[PDB]
Amino acid sequence: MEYTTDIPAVFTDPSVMERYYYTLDTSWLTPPQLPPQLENVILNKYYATQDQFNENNSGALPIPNHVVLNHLVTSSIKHNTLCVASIVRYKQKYVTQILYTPIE
Amino acid sequence: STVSILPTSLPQIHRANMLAQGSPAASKISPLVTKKSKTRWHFGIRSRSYPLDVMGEIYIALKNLGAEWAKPSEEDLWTIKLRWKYIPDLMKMVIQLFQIETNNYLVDFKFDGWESSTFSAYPFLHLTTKLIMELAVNS
Amino acid sequence: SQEKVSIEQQLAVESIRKFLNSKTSYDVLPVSYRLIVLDTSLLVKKSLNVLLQNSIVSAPLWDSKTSRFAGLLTTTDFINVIQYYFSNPDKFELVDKLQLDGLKDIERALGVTASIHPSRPLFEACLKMLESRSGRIPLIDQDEETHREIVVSVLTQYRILKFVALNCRETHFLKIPIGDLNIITQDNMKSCQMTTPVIDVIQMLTQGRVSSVPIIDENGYLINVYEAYDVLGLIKGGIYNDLSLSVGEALMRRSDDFEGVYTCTKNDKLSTIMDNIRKARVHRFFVVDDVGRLVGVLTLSDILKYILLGS
Ligand SMILES: Nc1ncnc2c1ncn2[C@@H]1O[C@H](COP(=O)(O)OP(=O)(O)O)[C@@H](O)[C@H]1O
Repeated sequence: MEYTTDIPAVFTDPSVMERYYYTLDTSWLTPPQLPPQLENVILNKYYATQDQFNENNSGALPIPNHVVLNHLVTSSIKHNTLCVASIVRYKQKYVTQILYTPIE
Repeated sequence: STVSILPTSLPQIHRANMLAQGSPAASKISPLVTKKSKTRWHFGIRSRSYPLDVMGEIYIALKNLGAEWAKPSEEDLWTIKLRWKYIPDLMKMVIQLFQIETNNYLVDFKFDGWESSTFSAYPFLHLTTKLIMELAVNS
Repeated sequence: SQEKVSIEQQLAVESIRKFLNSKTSYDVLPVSYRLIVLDTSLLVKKSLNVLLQNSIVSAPLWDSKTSRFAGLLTTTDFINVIQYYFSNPDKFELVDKLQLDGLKDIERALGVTASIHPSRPLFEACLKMLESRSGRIPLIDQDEETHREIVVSVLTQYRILKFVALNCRETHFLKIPIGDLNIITQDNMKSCQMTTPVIDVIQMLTQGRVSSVPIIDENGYLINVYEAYDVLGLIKGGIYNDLSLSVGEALMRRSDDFEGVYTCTKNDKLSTIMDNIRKARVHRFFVVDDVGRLVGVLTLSDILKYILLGS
């Protein structure tokens, strides 16, 4: 692949997308629907199942869906601090790597 | 078994004994209360702006931060295949736009390796923090 | 009877040692778990909140400028900054401004770290913890693409002893009274009274290099304990006046969910001790006599050393 710092014309020039919309003969022109695996209910259930095991001895530690691995996890800025995470594989185990960074 | 919890070590009994002694601190100094509030986590970030608008802002932020990206074809317009500097030195990311609802969009960020089982997401986490902030500043 | 108790203790320990030799640090890791890391530019006060909010006493630090890990934030870091701030009350306006990297600078300036690979035997992880005289050890590996060393997790003496207890029923056969094992530390106990200023107790923590100071009364009866961990609640509120309180008063800051001090006697057995470690987060057992007078302390390092090396 070739790489450059030129923002694709489709996002800077109204003529490009117009061209696509007029030369129709469909889903390309709209971004895809959110996959079920990326919904927050599933992500926070995963978090709660870990908490239920470690604090209440209920159930068993959850295995994350492989499709969400290496994806950015975020939360609301609190006290000028951004907390981001990514669920990543370590050998056969799964670490949610969490970073606290100051912002402004 | 003669293994026990020392009753005088419990805060309720310690406070009560200090009160009985007459010490002023017993009434005045309150236990630490840590409000362990449950955070709602999400993948990526949400925007109410529309696809071309959102994609434009990301590319803009990407450009100012010093990233480079591949040319997207007509079949993958809502996917940014980017590379970023920060021994393999160039970090690869895939940014993907999704539609949640009619007026609601989710920006997805994915670590995709390095270019010239066991890995740290922290460099990726830090750069995305830069990117998210740059996106906030521009709005 | 005595010979039976003895050989059974010997069989149990030899079995536990084989277990420790056969498992790795990687094995102790839960199948899915979270790792909280703090950027070195984060404020100390905010970092303290992150610890307390997330129910942890430690976190690896990340230097974003150099893409390298920069050691661990622990209660010791907070102990050291308290003594600095107390001896220099003029600097108190800078608490609000102090960043984690700044904190590490202050400690380095005042002249005030072990690691292991997950693949190495758990036995070796325990030895290294005893050698470093710490209750925790970072698990380190190399990033497979960048070859930068990375923190996979941090293991504690507690987690290892609990891991042993959860997997080895042999612990039940450790029936020799601990007083017959010469594993209790009885000599030169650092202790205090309720009227001891808390700053002096905090000094004892650093000077003695212990995690806790037992509080006794005039007759030697054990009443309470002040722990390194307690210093975190001391800072959280209002550093200014809290540092000047007596230990009795500073203890009023303890959260109501404080689990309590654990005690035992010399007639107690490691089987019991291990059952307690299994069911609860206990970090030490203060040894008292028949009437509740302090005679010593049995810590996780004392228990681990016995298991690894004997009496
Ligand atoms: N208050 C104290 N006075 C004297 N010795 C102590 C005290 N507390 C702990 N010790 C001993 O010092 C060593 C290390 O103590 P500590 O740091 O509290 O335990 P650990 O290293 O297991 O966390 C152990 O041998 C323990 O028995």
